[PDB]
Amino acid sequence: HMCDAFVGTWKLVSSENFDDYMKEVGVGFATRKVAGMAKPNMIISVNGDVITIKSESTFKNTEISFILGQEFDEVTADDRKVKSTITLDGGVLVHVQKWDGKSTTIKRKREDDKLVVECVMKGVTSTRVYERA
Ligand SMILES: C=CCn1c(-c2cccc(Cl)c2)n[nH]c1=S
Repeated sequence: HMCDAFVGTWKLVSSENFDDYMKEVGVGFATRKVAGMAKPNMIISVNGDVITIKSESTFKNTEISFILGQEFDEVTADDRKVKSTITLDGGVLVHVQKWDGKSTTIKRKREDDKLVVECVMKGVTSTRVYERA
């Protein structure tokens, strides 16, 4: 019953500072342009201890399945090969990605009827807001 409030189908409705976040991560020009246009749907489901987060967009489709606290391999939409660990901290899903000596943290939380995604790379934050589809 952990992540019940996250489960569902969500559509991107707003994004702030995402180009600067992608720059800080190392995403190249063309990917930033095309990725920045996309309006993904995020589909979150839970089956036992396994959480699945799917992103479907015109840019890329991605899918991760994981158990909280248990590291896994992830291929990001920008084609990084990262080692990811996702935990629940005070009701917030906290997703750390490690690659090439770098790290980024993505937090996902419920706020009113929205699902808010905060992506941080060093001093740079981007906020992406999703509503139920
Ligand atoms: C998962 C975190 C942010 N995100 C992305 C994303 C993440 C990394 C690189 C790229 Cl190109 C896109 N697409 N939709 C969201 S929300």
